Amino acid sequence: RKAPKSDNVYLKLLVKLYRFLARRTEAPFNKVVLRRLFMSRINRPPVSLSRIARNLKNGNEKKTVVVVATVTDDNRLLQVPKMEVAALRFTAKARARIEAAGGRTLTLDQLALEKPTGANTLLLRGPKN
Amino acid sequence: RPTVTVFGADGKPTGATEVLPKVFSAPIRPDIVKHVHTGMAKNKRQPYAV
Amino acid sequence: NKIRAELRKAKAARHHARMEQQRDLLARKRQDLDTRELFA
Amino acid sequence: NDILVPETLLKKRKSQEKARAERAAALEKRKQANKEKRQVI
Amino acid sequence: EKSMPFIKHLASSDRKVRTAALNSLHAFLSARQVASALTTLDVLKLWKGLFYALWMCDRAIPQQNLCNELADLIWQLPRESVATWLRGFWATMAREWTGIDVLRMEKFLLLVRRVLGASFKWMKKGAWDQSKVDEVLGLLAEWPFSLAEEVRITQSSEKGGEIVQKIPVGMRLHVLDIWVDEVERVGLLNEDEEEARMIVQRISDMVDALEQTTKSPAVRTRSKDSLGDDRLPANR
Amino acid sequence: SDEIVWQIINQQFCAFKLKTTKGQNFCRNEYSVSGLCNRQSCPLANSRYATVRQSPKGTIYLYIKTI
Amino acid sequence: HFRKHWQRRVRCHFDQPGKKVTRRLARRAKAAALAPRPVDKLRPIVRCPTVKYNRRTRLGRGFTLEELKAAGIPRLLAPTIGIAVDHRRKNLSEESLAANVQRLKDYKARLILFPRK
Amino acid sequence: IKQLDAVYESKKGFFLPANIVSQADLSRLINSTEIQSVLRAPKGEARTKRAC
RNA sequence: GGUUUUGCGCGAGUGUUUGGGUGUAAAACCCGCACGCGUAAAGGUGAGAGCUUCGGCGCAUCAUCGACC
Ligand SMILES: [Zn+2]
Repeated sequence: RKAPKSDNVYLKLLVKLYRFLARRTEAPFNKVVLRRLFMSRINRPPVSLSRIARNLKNGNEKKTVVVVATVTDDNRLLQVPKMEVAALRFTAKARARIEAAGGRTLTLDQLALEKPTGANTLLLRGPKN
Repeated sequence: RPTVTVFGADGKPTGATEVLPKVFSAPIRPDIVKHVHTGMAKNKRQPYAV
Repeated sequence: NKIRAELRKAKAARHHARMEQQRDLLARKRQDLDTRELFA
Repeated sequence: NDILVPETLLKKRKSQEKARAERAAALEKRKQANKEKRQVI
Repeated sequence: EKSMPFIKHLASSDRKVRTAALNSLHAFLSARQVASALTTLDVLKLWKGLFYALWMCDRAIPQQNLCNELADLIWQLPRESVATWLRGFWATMAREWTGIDVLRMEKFLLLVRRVLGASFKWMKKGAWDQSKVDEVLGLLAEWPFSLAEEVRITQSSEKGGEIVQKIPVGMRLHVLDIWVDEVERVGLLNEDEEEARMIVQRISDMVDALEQTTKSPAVRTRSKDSLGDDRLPANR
Repeated sequence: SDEIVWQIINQQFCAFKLKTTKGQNFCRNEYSVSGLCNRQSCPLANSRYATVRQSPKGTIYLYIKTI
Repeated sequence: HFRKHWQRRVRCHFDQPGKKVTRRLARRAKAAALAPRPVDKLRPIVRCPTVKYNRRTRLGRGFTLEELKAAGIPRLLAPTIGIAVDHRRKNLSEESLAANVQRLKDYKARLILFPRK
Repeated sequence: IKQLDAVYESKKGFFLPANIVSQADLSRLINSTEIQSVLRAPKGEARTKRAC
């Protein structure tokens, strides 16, 4: 669209960055990330550690998980695998459990610098309603 | 920047420095500040009625 | 009166489960090359 | 005591020289295509 | 460990105080008995101090002179710790690559160029020391031209911790841009010596192995451009 | 944080801003090289800046600001 | 639920901080009157009645006469030295007796009793 | 300053918030070798010349 | 007092302000136990955004065949 509804200035910074990327690269990943950055909070539901742990199963354990939402901790998950996740926000228990398992935590600008086009990324959405 | 210099009573630096706290590297969010200031400026209000 | 007793026990069991859940959270939360240690 | 050219400016100048060479080549090919197009029409 | 009171003065707001602290670190490293027992943590702390010393330098000519002198710090160390010193430099640059702003980034690119040039100059003594060349080429094989994305620093022990550091992509791209310039400046590109040709071929083979087995399109394109330089013996 | 201070200055409040009803905003800052409030001319939101000012003696100086 | 004349019975609480100041000044007045003494009396530990709150304990009204006799504190001296007495409560078990007796000897271990004159 | 270091660890239920952006310098993010390398060639200029 | 949507903080938790402490005193700052609300008490196949070492991997969601109470 024309403007994000968010008043977070850093969100608008991410929107400017991914507008530039979507314009100057032929990568559908950047366009999808920009579209999800424009979207509202109810349309960006929280993604739990267990849902990522399920999706990191076949050959995606070496891929970088990208979540345009907040990753939340799941108490049902007893063992957290090693994971490189790039998300808007992390809850304190989720970030602590990811880093305690040898994994890593990323923001979207570090993703845009390390992976400008989204090569070998795993885009994950949270459950609707 | 890790350290901030300490100044004396004459305005010249003493030579000692202090470590800058983490709270100076906090996010600067004018929307949160606007919301909380709008709420907090109303809390010393005396009621009026006819 | 037996029905009433098991409803009261269900309410008490819910309350005890809530306190056990609070206790579980506290336990989970408890489970030199730095700026403020090198430049101090 | 000479101020050196900054490194990102060196990278930018190299990319600009490459883009200028590609632009000149594309202009020459498009001129040739224009001449053959005029004859065929 | 080591009594280093000049580290906190390297990040001060006074250029004279920072110069005195830099001279203190100069005198610290010239002492052979103290600089012989240099572990990884000491050179990491020293390079953090040097990072902030360059970070607070203001004008262009002072920045160039400071980068030159931090590069020339290699010549005042015992042989047994030069590799650890350079590994500490590369670890600091890998830790703090994405945190630098766009105005202070340029002097740090210059610092990387000058340190790489001084490391290539250090290999001179066949006219080249094979042990020194092997150390420099291994350090080039592990931080900038690595086939692995991560580096393990120190050992998992009851006393020392583990530092697991990623290699940022921008450091790889900058080293790919500058390595041909550095080896031309210090003189590996002469056409008569066999040993210099072997060193150049080893570095070019490292770049090629980076090109074939990478997942970054930026690294692939930049290494293709780096191997296509007209100063290389293959493309000549 | 040049962009963040620019957003705070431009979208919320700046003490050096003169808002006119004629299609242009002005910058009251003395070190502004053009007295206009826009992104490139801001002396505060640009860390590296340069201006030209004249002293009461009549001598004209160039002022340079670094990060 | 506004069927009745609720306008004549709206209670606002603009005097909440003023009443807090009044309560703190009342505690200060109690401190001024009882200068070395605490402003509160000692109260026993009791178990909450129902099955829902049986697990937790709270403060009671006053110590049982058996608890005071077992702790070595006479009944008539106890209200004059800061201990609350409740003649209605019974112990009913050897576990509340021991707990409140321990509380009373802990109070006795940390008490500075002054002579009458 | 020393107690400013101290009292932000003493607030219960609050930790210092993590930003959603690591590097807030957008010119460092866009004008960097990391992004400029994968960028396709520009499709125009800032000002477009009028064709007809 | 209900309900829908936009922003924000925290997030399987959340809500300091009944009250206590504190104060430069109706402000601001802090929180001991409760309490309200909520959570607790991974299957196949086919589409499918996106990624790809070009072999494939496949979000959310839907259809269909199954599993448990
Ligand atoms: Zn302005």
